[PDB]
Amino acid sequence: LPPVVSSLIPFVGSGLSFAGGPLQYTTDAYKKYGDIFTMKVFGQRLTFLVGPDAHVPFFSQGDAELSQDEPYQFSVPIFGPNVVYGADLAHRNQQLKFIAASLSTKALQSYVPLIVKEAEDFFAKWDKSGTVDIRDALAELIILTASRCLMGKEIRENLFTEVAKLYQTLDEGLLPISVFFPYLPIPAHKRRDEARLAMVRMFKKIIDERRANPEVKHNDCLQVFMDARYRGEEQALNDEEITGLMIALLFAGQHTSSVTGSWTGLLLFEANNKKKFLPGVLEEQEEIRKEFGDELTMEALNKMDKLHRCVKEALRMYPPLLFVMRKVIKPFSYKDYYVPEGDTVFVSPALSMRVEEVFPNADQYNPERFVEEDKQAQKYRFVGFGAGRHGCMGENFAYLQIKTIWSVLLRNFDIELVGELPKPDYTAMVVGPAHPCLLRYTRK
Ligand code: HEM
Ligand SMILES: CCCCCCCCCCCCO[C@@H]1O[C@H](CO)[C@@H](O[C@H]2O[C@H](CO)[C@@H](O)[C@H](O)[C@H]2O)[C@H](O)[C@H]1O
Repeated sequence: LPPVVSSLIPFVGSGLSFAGGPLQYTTDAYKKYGDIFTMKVFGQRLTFLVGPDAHVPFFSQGDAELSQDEPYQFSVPIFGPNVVYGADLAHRNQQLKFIAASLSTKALQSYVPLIVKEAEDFFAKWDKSGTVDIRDALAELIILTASRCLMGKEIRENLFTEVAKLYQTLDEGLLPISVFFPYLPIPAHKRRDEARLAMVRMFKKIIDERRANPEVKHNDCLQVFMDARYRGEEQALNDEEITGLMIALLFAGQHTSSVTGSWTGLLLFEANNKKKFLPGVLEEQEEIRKEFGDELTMEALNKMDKLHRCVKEALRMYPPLLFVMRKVIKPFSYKDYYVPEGDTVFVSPALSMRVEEVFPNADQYNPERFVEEDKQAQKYRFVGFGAGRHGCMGENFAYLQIKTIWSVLLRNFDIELVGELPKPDYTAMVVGPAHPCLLRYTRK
């Protein structure tokens, strides 16, 4: 035999995210076999859990029973060394607490004026009338807004173009092959590795300058991460870790929020949906303005229930992450069944939120379904943001970002969907509406 230079058997599960959106295939298997079933690929067992009952083992178990490490291995060379899914549990859990602190109610209270100002300025630059790719526009606004709230005023105001380009290069580094072989030495991965080091060099300058002026307070996630302490350690996080936590929140928060922001508009301003649901949403904006005035405050955004439900219903019908997945560390029972050590378990928010028994007329747009649904006591029915221990920590931020966007648009423009509702684009790990995603707008 000629020389064998390497022999690899990678974890296959993360591959589902780049399988071109096999929802109808998995739906067909659900309708035949029921709420728990297994596919084998190269002898690796992939076990699916559909609907609230089957969700319980997935969302109610913890790190000792279900592991994120294998599913999120792709992220380790993106976020950097000893960051989140590249850290041991002891450090990981502490880092997730620092992120929780940066996205708390208190933190959001301070971010909201910054979100509102970026949105108002952004849409104030629009022509009197025209046609816009809402997905391209909202991706632009959402990276501007995150550069301010996550990274702080220095980077937003001086280095936006530089930091946006570094992020773009990390985004371009995540290929299908990347989830099987995160360390494969290809050009896209070399560019990724250089872009991450370049970002660390950029944050090192801001951090060093902030510590040289420790009286100067900052309303950003960077300040929370600079103040952060590991238990029984006086030394702060190093620059690589602080930078890694930023990149993690860009990956968590950018495409998810911009695709959900985009579907919110494309669905609501579709001719039939617009006739039914727009009047209520416009009425709500008037009632909000009568009670609170014109300032978009935390308090006023929190009262926009009908707009909130329009976002939630876009997320129900077109979740940006088709799968969440865990490696099974400890076997468990679900009803009559046994799920063995070594299985990969999946929940598809896409599948689970088209279950008729949970969501009647699941393929119909009906944001007012959530008046009744929000009263239901049964856990894990709506799983757009996941659930349980590793449930989305950005949920409240996401709702404030998207409701701010559509508040500013609804108050200032008449909007129509151009042509047919876009179909989902299943080419990346975040699913969004296929370009072109055109809305026609006219100032009021
Ligand atoms: C509409 C937009 C969003 C959706 C649909 C979404 C969805 C999700 C989902 C499904 C998870 C669970 C992942 C898993 O179980 O493995 C999650 C986790 C998370 N999301 Fe979001 N997310 C959104 C926006 C954001 C934003 C804006 C941020 C940050 C600003 C963010 C930060 C996170 C974090 C930190 C986690 C990790 C929780 C953990 O591992 O403990 N998300 N997100
Ligand atoms: C603290 C823990 C953090 C948890 C981390 C969670 C990670 C979340 C994974 C996000 C992965 C994003 O994946 C990203 O998807 C978007 C599209 O949506 C792609 O975006 C790019 O390609 C797509 C098509 O492929 C285009 O439509 C898009 O306009 C373009 O900019 C990126 O090329 C891809 O990298």
